[PDB]
Amino acid sequence: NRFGTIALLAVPVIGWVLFNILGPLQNQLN
Amino acid sequence: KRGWFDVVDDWLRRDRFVFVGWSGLLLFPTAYLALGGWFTGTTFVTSWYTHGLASSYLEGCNFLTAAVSTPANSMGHSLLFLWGPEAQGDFTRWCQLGGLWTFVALHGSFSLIGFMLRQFEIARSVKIRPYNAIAFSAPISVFVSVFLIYPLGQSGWFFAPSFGVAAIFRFILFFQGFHNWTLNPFHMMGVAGVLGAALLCAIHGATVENTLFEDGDGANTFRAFNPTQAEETYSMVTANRFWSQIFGVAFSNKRWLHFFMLFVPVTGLWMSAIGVVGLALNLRAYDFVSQEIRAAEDPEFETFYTKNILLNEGIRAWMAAQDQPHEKLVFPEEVLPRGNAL
Amino acid sequence: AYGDAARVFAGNITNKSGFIPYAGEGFALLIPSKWNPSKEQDFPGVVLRYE
Amino acid sequence: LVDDRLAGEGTGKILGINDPSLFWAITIVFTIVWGVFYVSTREIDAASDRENDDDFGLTL
Amino acid sequence: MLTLKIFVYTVVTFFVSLFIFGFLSNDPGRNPGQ
Amino acid sequence: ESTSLWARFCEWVTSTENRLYIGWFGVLMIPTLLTATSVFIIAFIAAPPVDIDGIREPVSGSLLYGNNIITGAIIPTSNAIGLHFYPIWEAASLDEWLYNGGPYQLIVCHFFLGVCSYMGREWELSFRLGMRPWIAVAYSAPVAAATAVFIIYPLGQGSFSDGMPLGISGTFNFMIVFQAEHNILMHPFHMLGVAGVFGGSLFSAMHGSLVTSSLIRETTENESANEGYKFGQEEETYNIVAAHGYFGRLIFQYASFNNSRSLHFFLAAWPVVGIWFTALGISTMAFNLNGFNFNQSVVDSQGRVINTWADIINRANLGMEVMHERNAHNFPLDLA
Amino acid sequence: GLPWYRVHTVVLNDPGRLIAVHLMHTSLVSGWAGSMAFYELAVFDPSDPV
Amino acid sequence: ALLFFFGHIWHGARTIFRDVFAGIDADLDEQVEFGAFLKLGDTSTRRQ
Amino acid sequence: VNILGVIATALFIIIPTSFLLILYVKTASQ
Amino acid sequence: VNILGVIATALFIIIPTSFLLILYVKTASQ
Amino acid sequence: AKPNPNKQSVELNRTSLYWGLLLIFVLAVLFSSYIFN
Amino acid sequence: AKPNPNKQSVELNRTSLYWGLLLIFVLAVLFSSYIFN
Amino acid sequence: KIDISKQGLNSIQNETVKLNLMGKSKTMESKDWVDPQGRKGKGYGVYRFANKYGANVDGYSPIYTPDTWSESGDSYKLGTKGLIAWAGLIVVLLGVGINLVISTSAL
Amino acid sequence: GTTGRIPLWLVGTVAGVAVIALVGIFFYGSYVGLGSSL
Amino acid sequence: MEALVYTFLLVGTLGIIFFAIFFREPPRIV
Amino acid sequence: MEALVYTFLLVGTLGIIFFAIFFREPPRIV
Amino acid sequence: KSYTYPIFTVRWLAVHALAVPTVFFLGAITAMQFIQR
Amino acid sequence: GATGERPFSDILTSIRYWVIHSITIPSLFIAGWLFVSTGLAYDVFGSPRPNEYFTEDRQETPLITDRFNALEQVKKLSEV
Ligand code: CLA
Ligand code: CLA
Ligand code: CLA
Ligand SMILES: CCCCCCCCCCCCCCCCCC(=O)OC[C@H](CO[C@@H]1O[C@H](CO)[C@H](O)[C@H](O)[C@H]1O)OC(=O)CCCCCCCCCCCCCCCCC
Ligand SMILES: CCCCCCCCCCCCCCCC(=O)OC[C@H](COP(=O)(O)OC[C@@H](O)CO)OC(=O)CCCCCCCCCCCCCCC
Ligand SMILES: CCCCCCCCCCCCCCCCCC(=O)OC[C@H](COP(=O)(O)O)OC(=O)CCCCCCCCCCCCCCCCC
Ligand SMILES: CCCCCCCCCCCCCCCCCC(=O)OC[C@H](COP(=O)(O)O)OC(=O)CCCCCCCCCCCCCCCCC
Ligand SMILES: CC1=C(/C=C/C(C)=C/C=C/C(C)=C/C=C/C=C(C)/C=C/C=C(C)/C=C/C2=C(C)CCCC2(C)C)C(C)(C)CCC1
Ligand SMILES: CC1=C(/C=C/C(C)=C/C=C/C(C)=C/C=C/C=C(C)/C=C/C=C(C)/C=C/C2=C(C)CCCC2(C)C)C(C)(C)CCC1
Ligand SMILES: CC1=C(/C=C/C(C)=C/C=C/C(C)=C/C=C/C=C(C)/C=C/C=C(C)/C=C/C2=C(C)CCCC2(C)C)C(C)(C)CCC1
Ligand code: OEX
Ligand SMILES: [Fe+2]
Repeated sequence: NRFGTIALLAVPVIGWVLFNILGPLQNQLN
Repeated sequence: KRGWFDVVDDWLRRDRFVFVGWSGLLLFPTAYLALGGWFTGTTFVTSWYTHGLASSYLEGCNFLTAAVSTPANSMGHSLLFLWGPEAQGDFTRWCQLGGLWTFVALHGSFSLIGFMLRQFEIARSVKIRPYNAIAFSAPISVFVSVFLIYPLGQSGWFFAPSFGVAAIFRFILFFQGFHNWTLNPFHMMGVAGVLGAALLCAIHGATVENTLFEDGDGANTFRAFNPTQAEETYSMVTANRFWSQIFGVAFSNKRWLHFFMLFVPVTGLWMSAIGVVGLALNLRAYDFVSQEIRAAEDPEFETFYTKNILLNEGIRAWMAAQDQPHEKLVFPEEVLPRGNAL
Repeated sequence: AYGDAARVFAGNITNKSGFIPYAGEGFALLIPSKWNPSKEQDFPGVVLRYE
Repeated sequence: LVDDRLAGEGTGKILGINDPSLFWAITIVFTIVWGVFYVSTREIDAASDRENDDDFGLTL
Repeated sequence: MLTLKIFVYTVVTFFVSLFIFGFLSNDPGRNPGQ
Repeated sequence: ESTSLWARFCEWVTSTENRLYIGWFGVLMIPTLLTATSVFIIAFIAAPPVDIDGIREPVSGSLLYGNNIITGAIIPTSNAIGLHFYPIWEAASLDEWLYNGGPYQLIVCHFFLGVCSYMGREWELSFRLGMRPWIAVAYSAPVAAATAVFIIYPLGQGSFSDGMPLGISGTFNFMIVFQAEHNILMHPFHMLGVAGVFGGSLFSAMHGSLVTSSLIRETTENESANEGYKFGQEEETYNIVAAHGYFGRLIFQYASFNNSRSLHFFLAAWPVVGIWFTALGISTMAFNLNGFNFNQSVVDSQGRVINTWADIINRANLGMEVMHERNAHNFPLDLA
Repeated sequence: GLPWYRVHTVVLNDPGRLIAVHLMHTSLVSGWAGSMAFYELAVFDPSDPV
Repeated sequence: ALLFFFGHIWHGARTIFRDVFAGIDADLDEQVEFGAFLKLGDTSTRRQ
Repeated sequence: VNILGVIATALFIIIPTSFLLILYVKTASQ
Repeated sequence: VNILGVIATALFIIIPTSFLLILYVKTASQ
Repeated sequence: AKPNPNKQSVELNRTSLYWGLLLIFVLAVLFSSYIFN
Repeated sequence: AKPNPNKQSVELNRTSLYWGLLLIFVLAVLFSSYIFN
Repeated sequence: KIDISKQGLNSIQNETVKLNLMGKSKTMESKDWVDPQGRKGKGYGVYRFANKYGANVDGYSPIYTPDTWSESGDSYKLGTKGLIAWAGLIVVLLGVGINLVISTSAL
Repeated sequence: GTTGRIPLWLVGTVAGVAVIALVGIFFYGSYVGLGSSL
Repeated sequence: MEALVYTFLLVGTLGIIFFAIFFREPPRIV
Repeated sequence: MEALVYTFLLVGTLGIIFFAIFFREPPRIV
Repeated sequence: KSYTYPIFTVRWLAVHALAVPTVFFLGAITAMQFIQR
Repeated sequence: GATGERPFSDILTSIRYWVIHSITIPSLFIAGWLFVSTGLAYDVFGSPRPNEYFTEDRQETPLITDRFNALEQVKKLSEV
């Protein structure tokens, strides 16, 4: 559970980064 | 480029901010793992069960006193794999047994190999000569002889240097007390090489910076240069005359100057490496037999060498009990050598 | 594993008297905390030694 | 006492002079060198092709 | 011993006076600048 | 045309046509250095034993008295004298002068004056030749180091006997006793000096290898490239752009030096600052301001002491402390 | 002329003289072996092998 | 063994870098320009 | 003191010195 | 047997030999 | 048969002679002190 | 001033080298046997 | 050999900083220019061979070229709504972090 | 949406203040707590 | 006996230094 | 110790003889 | 002209592999300062 | 010139960059703080807490004597 707390903390960071960078990343991929 | 090798070589040897190359596959993983192992060992892993000390920030040590410690002397020269017959796959007990030191050392040696290979590859890609790659042989020899050959000729990895500041200081003091390392001619050549290299660096920088040419109107002389220019930026004739009238001898060949600059520290480090290789088998230039015999027969003969011998004796006697817990040396206070009132 | 949290933001020191009590076979005394046990028996009848 | 010595160390004399002969030596040598310099300092100045006015010297 | 002291004093004052009166003899003007 | 005796003497002294420049600083430099050299050679070859600790225990340091080059030295002045001036004319006889350690003081004083005059003469020739006068500033770092080990440390410790002997084994003894008493290895200034020398060697090798790797082809394979360089030539003999490209692909582009002047200034500045700081550290430790003391710093919950590499170093220091002078101490504290 | 550290490069492209210099080296090594054996035999004491 | 490791390094470097044993080419600036070619040292990939 | 050090020192001083002198005299004559 | 004969013999062999070798190598080069 | 086409002449200048002499004598100093014992 | 007009170059051929070596070695044989005593 | 206009230093607002980055200074090429200490100029300028080699070292390898900067990045695409969402998220995360730090410690 | 950039000198000032504060915290923790000798 | 060797070595080194300083090959500007 | 010196002297003399015989400067008719 | 650059490159991975653990370890070390013995 | 990547000066002065990285760096800092404070650091790497240096069984420093039974020996020495 101690590692689960850190993973749950890290989840919204990944969500926010994906929300802010998905567009240009998809543009670069093509 | 159609073959697998050709396309892989096209991607690997690409023009990039960080050059990867074919040697990157060996350099980057091993170097990253060695750096990470050192940082993890200094931050979290302790040294209580293998040395009897505390060597981590978690236990209350600063940058100077934190280190990655060597295994216990019972382990001998075991390579101490994570899957070996000692740790047996347990990560926590592998860290407790001292397996991070061998991890760091074994990955660091291959990282050094990969770095020399990278130097060779980059030199060949740019079509120049591999003298920078040749110059790395001295650091590699020093690392090989100090961290591998010396422990391989001793009881075990326990007598290897530990990756830390105060640990290296203890290693140096141990080498003084037990081996009389200061009295080794090879170490004397190494010291001469290092100090001469520092002298050459300082003197060349000052001489070049103080014989410049007037290529601008500003007091800031760093802006009167262009790397693609043809003419030299300083007066070799003036430098040569100055150093001929001041010192007596001076350089008249830039190529010879810079080759000497390369040559001095490399030779010094190689000589020190040979000395440590010899010391690995306890083949130490420890004493002068004529001086010992004369001092024994005549109770009035004294030199600085005898005083150094007494100092080494004191160092050994007072450090032995804690530096080597495996010997289980219990020394009564009345057998330790001591001076008057001190 | 253990599960014990680190004593972060703890304002109390566990021991600060500088002494560690000792309970022996028919005697008791306060041993200084900075001292360590010893294995020397210099006098007859030694049952405890700290240095 | 068994022998003899100057016995002057750790005393605090002016310029270390315990005998007037040292003062005479210092003064004579200094005066000789000063006189030799004083005779020639006029000729030395003239090598700059300038007069020793209020604007003389190395200035910036 | 006093003779040695006198001789050394004479030598030292000779060399120091040479130094002083040489650096007083228009030294800044002895340069190749124009 | 010079006519006066003084004018001719000044012209000869400040002449740039001499094989070795004399100058006005050389007037002071030459006799002091010659005196120190003569006394050093004569004492190193045939000097009697010197009572260094003032406890009537003479120490031999001469070749004629059973020593080799590694063991021979010049024993510092007696501890009884202290910081007192001990010239040759303050002794009852030369036999007494040689027994107390006069030559050490003589050589030390003359050497200090000589090195100061040497730095001054470096400036002087730089001025006479039309150069920029900072090679003398570079020399100030070794000058300060020599002053610290020969003058300032005896000044702060109250005796010339705590000075560095003029020998090899004497130097090692000085280092060991210095470590036992001041913990020099833990001093940040000594760490900076070690970084200075190690970086100086690193950068000297790096620069030499990079320059040797970019030589332009002007010879054949049966002769050296040094024959490819001609003295007094105007064109540069190596490719700065090629060397910069190699280094910038070795680490990354903005880590190498594209400016030769800036690179050479960095080469000059690194070891000089390192040696300045290490000399300052020695001088500071002269007045008993030792290095970091992390002894019994890590303590567990019940108050017991957990040892560390610093504590192992402390054990070694205790070992080499109780033996640095066996019979020179009557009281428990070495306050000097 | 050639530097003192490049003298032996004359036999790089000469197979016959390469064989010659290798033969000279082998002769020197064999001579050392024989002479060392003789010298050790002249000073060995086989009286007590215990 | 240590001295012969150095010898191996030296002789391998000399045999691979044999054409530049006397020195580098007189004009070697276009190939050592940062970001001039896609591939390092390849003149057939001039872009970026 | 090893009395065999005198011959070793003499040989080490002389043989390389003679080699260097041969080379230099030949070069200076040429 | 005089142990000082070894150094004398070595010097007498080597020094004239080196002198002759210097002269001959110079002449052959010339 | 025909003269060897791989003929080269060695050389050594005064600077190299001085460097070699200095190296020989310094090594002699150090290791003679250590070998006399 | 001007170069010395008394400049000469020494020489020694292989026959002289062989004769000198033979003389040196024969003298060494005889007088070494006599000096070792 | 070097074209100063193609070195990507044309998008700098400050004229003095722009001249500094190219290694150029119009003041110093004047024959009557005098620096702070009082030394006359010889007309060389910042670099003597500026015409022969095109430019200086500063104009050869600049480390600040606004021309090569991406056209995007000077404006946030997500606009004000993105900034409001970021403010809400950072406030929430700061509160959660301080709560976790306080709870896991010994008060 | 939001035109404009952040000053590089402002970025450098904030980063320097942050690292200085970190080093100060490290020194304070060296003077109290674990490894403080008391 | 060894003191003579030490003094000879030091004197030879000093003589080599003197000769290197005062009998050097003079640089010539091309 | 001296036997080695005697044998070395004799062997050196024989080697000099061999070299003089088989590596002589060949006479040339003018 | 318009300049378009990729977001994820080799330099991105090289920077982040050293930046992320550095910040994690710095946070851990900062937490370590407030532990009481 | 440039090897084909966005300049560091351009990236570091971007609202997008400082909006993304106003979360990641503090998140990592808090993650490290929680890793230390929750006792995970002691358990993962086996470091002794201040109260676990000496047990009631042995009051001296640990010593490992067997190479092949080292795992069991260090398990016994670490017993609380
Ligand atoms: C990039 C190269 C690289 C290299 C050279 C090394 C080198 C080393 N590692 Mg490191 N390591 C790396 C990357 C690398 N590592 C990576 C990416 C990780 C993941 C984090 C690790 C994690 C790691 C751990 C956990 C340990 C090491 C340790 C060691 C040693 C391993 C000893 C061993 O027996 O190897 C294996 C032996 C070989 C000879 C392998 C080569 C066999 C060839 C390829 C034949 C293939 C044939 C086979 C039958 C068929 C397979 C093909 C099929 C399955 C597809 C060695 C010094 C050990 C250590 O340092 O102990 C102190 C150890 O504990 N490494
Ligand atoms: C220390 C670094 C080092 C360096 C920089 C070089 C450099 C070079 N080598 Mg040398 N070499 C070395 C050590 C080194 N060598 C060692 C230790 C050996 C074994 C005797 C050799 C044997 C060797 C041969 C036989 C040849 C060269 C040649 C060469 C040249 C280029 C070819 C090369 O890259 O080989 C590759 C060199 C490597 C060291 C990289 C391989 C990395 C190994 C395989 C790591 C794998 C990890 C390991 C399996 C993990 C588990 C082990 C664990 C259980 C302990 C170049 C001069 C070649 C040449 O061109 O000569 C003219 C050639 O013919 N080398
Ligand atoms: C396996 C044998 C071996 C062989 C055949 C070669 C062959 C060669 N070497 Mg290499 N070399 C080797 C090992 C070897 N090397 C080792 C181990 C090293 C590291 C020390 C080097 C380092 C090296 C360098 C640095 C150079 C060469 C060069 C050369 C070439 C010319 C050498 C020269 O003329 O010397 C002539 C030598 C002398 C006039 C006197 C040297 C005397 C030495 C200092 C000590 C006396 C030696 C003693 C009597 C015998 C040694 C005992 C034995 C156990 C080694 C030649 C192709 C040269 C080159 O590349 O040319 C282009 C060159 O510059 N080599
Ligand atoms: C002050 C004028 C300066 C003019 C310019 C001088 C330029 C430099 C010239 C060379 C100087 C160095 C060499 C000097 C050698 C002769 C001196 C000598 O050996 O004396 C050595 C002698 C020792 O005298 C001893 O005395 C004993 C009794 O006390 C016994 O009699 C001994 O026999 C006797 O030898 O000391 C003196 O002569 C005293 C000198 C006092 C000088 C005071 C100067 C005051 C004004 C300056 C103040 C600042 C000075 C610097 C301080 C900071 C330094 C870091
Ligand atoms: C009043 C003066 C005050 C200071 C006096 C200084 C005296 C010392 C001068 C030493 C010169 C010796 C140079 C030899 C070799 C020589 O001839 O040098 C001359 C050499 C010539 O260089 P070139 O450019 O002409 O060489 C061209 C190439 O083709 C060479 O192959 O220049 C140097 O290498 C300078 C480095 C000297 C480094 C010497 C450091 C000191 C040596 C160690 C001393 C030991 C003492 C032991 C005592 C027991
Ligand atoms: C402990 C002392 C015991 C007594 C002495 C033992 C023997 C010591 C060495 C004796 C020979 C010394 C050199 C002889 C040749 C000198 C030639 C010369 O200078 O001008 C002629 C020579 C005449 O040519 P010219 O001027 O063109 O007519 O002048 C030159 O400039 C020739 C070029 C070579 C210069 C010297 C080369 C190196 C010589 C050896 C250096 C090391 C010496 C070590 C010993 C020093 C003394 C202790
Ligand atoms: C007992 C101990 C044995 C081991 C120690 C041996 C010590 C001596 C080592 C040197 C041995 C001989 C080296 C010869 C060097 C020149 C090479 C050569 O001859 O090339 C042929 C050479 C071939 O070269 P080419 O002319 O270019 O074809 O033929 C010549 O004619 C070259 C001119 C020189 C001829 C020889 C001159 C005199 C040499 C010294 C004679 C005495 C040597 C020592 C004898 C006793 C040995 C124990
Ligand atoms: C062990 C191991 C591993 C690995 C890991 C890793 C890879 C890690 C990493 C890690 C890391 C990668 C870490 C890092 C860290 C860092 C740090 C901790 C830093 C710090 C810093 C500082 C403290 C700084 C300071 C300063 C300042 C502030 C000022 C100026 C100077 C200087 C810069 C010094 C694995 C799992 C694979 C496997 C098993 C084993
Ligand atoms: C002709 C002939 C013959 C004869 C032969 C002979 C008799 C031979 C001999 C040979 C010999 C008898 C040889 C020898 C050799 C030797 C050698 C080759 C040696 C070497 C050495 C070395 C090289 C050393 C070194 C070193 C040193 C010095 C010191 C320490 C270090 C070292 C080890 C490095 C007969 C009749 C049989 C047959 C027919 C032909
Ligand atoms: C940008 C930059 C940087 C920097 C950094 C830093 C970290 C800085 C800081 C800065 C600062 C941080 C500053 C400050 C200042 C302050 C001041 C100047 C203050 C003043 C005050 C006063 C004057 C006061 C007064 C008073 C009194 C006395 C009484 C009461 C009232 C009052 C409070 C008012 C670096 C190096 C990274 C790099 C380059 C760039
Ligand atoms: O004299 Mn030389 O070292 Ca100056 O501390 Mn006290 O005194 Mn003695 O002991 Mn430690
Ligand atoms: Fe340079």
